[PDB]
Amino acid sequence: QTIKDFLAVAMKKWTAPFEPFQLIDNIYYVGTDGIAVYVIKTSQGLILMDTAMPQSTGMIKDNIAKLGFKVADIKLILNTHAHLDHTGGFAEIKKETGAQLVAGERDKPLLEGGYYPGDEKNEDLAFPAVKVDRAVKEGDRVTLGDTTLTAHATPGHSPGCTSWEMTVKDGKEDREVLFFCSGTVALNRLVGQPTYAGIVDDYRATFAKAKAMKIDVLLGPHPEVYGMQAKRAEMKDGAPNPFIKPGELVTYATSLSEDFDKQLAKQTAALEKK
Ligand SMILES: [O-]
Ligand SMILES: [Zn+2]
Ligand SMILES: [Zn+2]
Ligand SMILES: [Zn+2]
Repeated sequence: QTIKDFLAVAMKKWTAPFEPFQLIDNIYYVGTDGIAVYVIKTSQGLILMDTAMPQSTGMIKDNIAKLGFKVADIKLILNTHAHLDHTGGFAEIKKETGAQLVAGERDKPLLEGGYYPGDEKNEDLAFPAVKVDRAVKEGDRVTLGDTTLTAHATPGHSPGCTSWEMTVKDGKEDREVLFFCSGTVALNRLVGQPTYAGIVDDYRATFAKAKAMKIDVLLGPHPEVYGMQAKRAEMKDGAPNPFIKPGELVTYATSLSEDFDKQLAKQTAALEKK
């Protein structure tokens, strides 16, 4: 991977439009064609799950409005993980709304510094710094009105990467949703000068944890995590919700683990003196 390529994709594909929609029950998609952002409607206001690139905050706000939700009604902002493609609008929306920001405790320094871990001088991976109001750990519960999410610590992609679980209805029945935080290697260094200490063990633990979770609906911070666009095209009133696929996290985590092994081998070979 190259950082140039990460930036090129972030500026073409990840800033492109996608029409917002009700995904399941009180969870709404308001992201772009390449970065997933969600509104969760509660009885006491809105929870915003992530933002997008720093230059895309206006478009996220416009997507929220296309559903009839008010940006002013956002009470809580939750983060999956603290990289600029998910945190770019946090400072802006927090200031405009007075919302509180909730994030995994080990990502707090990243959020509060606005920098990429292990590459802290790289201005093109920086974002507007934002204060964390509540730092969460495994099992912590976050409630707004009628709605509660549970934090799961799923580190690797970032040290504080937090996957968020909540219950929704599909007709009369409960379904369990996971906003999975990301388990890609992406720009991280695994060996040599690792991006952070213990990164390899964190990824390992996260893949295993993901395969053991009982989850009906897999979501994530990029639509490619769960094949959003193909599912969206299959939505029809009266037909089963295509976002319900309870085996998907096991399949996806298996794919992530296999790619992880490839990247670890590649980076290990690249360390050899030549
Ligand atoms: O990311
Ligand atoms: Zn990331
Ligand atoms: Zn990302
Ligand atoms: Zn857990």
